[PDB]
Amino acid sequence: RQIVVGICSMAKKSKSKPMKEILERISLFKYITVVVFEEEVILNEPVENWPLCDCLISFHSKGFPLDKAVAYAKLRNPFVINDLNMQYLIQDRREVYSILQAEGILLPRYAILNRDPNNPKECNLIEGEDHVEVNGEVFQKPFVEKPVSAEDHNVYIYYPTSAGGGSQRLFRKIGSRSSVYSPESNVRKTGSYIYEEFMPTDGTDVKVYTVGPDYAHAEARKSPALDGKVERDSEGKEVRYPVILNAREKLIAWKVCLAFKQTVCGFDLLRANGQSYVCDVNGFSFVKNSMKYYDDCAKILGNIVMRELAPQFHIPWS
Ligand SMILES: O=P(O)(O)O[C@H]1[C@@H](OP(=O)(O)O)[C@H](OP(=O)(O)O)[C@@H](OP(=O)(O)C(F)(F)P(=O)(O)O)[C@H](OP(=O)(O)O)[C@H]1OP(=O)(O)O
Ligand SMILES: Nc1ncnc2c1ncn2[C@@H]1O[C@H](COP(=O)(O)OP(=O)(O)NP(=O)(O)O)[C@@H](O)[C@H]1O
Ligand SMILES: [Mg+2]
Ligand SMILES: [Mg+2]
Ligand SMILES: [Mg+2]
Ligand SMILES: [Mg+2]
Ligand SMILES: [Mg+2]
Repeated sequence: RQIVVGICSMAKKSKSKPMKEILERISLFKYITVVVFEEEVILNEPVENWPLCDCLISFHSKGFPLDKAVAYAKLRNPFVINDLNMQYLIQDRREVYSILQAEGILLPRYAILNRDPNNPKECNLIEGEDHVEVNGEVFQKPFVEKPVSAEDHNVYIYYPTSAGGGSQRLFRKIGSRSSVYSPESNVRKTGSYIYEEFMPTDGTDVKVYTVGPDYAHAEARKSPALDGKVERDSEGKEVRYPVILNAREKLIAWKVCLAFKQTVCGFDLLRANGQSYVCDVNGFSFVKNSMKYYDDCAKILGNIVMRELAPQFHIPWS
């Protein structure tokens, strides 16, 4: 028989152009059959009725029932490319940062402000006009305020008085805009946040995309922290700039991939002060609109599957 690679995600991801491009290429492997789980099945059918697979590629995004995916993996015991239990942790920036620190990965100096919602004024925050103190730790402006939920993209940057004060409010992009200036200079007073030092870059973010620990594609985009105007090409796509990772950065990618147990893993680097700092780990993400990436990513994933499962199946492989 064929080795079955099962794809288990929300339809917005399963049916995305990058996913379809990569699955068509994985299907070219002679002994691999791809099965994409229907969203109606994922949401509405018990996991005992989900299709069988030998290798499971499954990842959380908004609205995905991760509990069911975990239960499926437990029931069927496939080879899992992206660890499902770790995807609970990736949803919490506190957990992400904890893992990065444990791996000796450079990240912005940060502090966690946990607020009890039934008692929002009893947390360890002191605010001045040009700084905050969080659990005693001082962050001079500029500083960054991130919701503890990694799925909440309402990240705020607070500007110093010397720069005219106010804040930059980021959000999941809406057409031409990724952020907007606000005259508000005071921090949010409900919710839990990470406060972190603002890392001075050249105005670009480096977005890194792993396919296993020994392959990483990187590209740069304009930082939303800049003015918030999205640069789009003639085709409506956000403008990307070329990046080659240095030796330190390839090691970061190796570490992130393995630490989060996410074969396919997106994360963000800030090139600042002669170093590279990780500020976000997103988990499963494909590069968009690169044919070379689609070719490479499919080859690596197919090869991983064959290396793992060819012997069980009595299939020749090197
Ligand atoms: O799951 P991913 O494929 O990683 O997609 C994540 C990002 O990708 P990346 O984080 O930049 O690599 C998408 O932005 P790009 O397509 O990269 O611009 C997002 O694409 P969008 O910003 O919609 C778009 F396609 F770029 P536009 O329609 O503005 O051209 C995608 O956001 P949506 O939710 O709105 O689809 C996001 O997913 P999520 O919001 O679930 O985090
Ligand atoms: N400490 C920091 N110093 C400077 N810029 C920062 C810092 N943290 C975040 N940023 C900027 O703010 C952007 C958004 O922060 P990030 O932590 O990636 O948020 P997110 O909501 O997880 N976005 P996404 O990549 O879509 O999941 C980054 O891409 C940087 O441009
Ligand atoms: Mg095939
Ligand atoms: Mg995601
Ligand atoms: Mg969108
Ligand atoms: Mg990010
Ligand atoms: Mg993120």
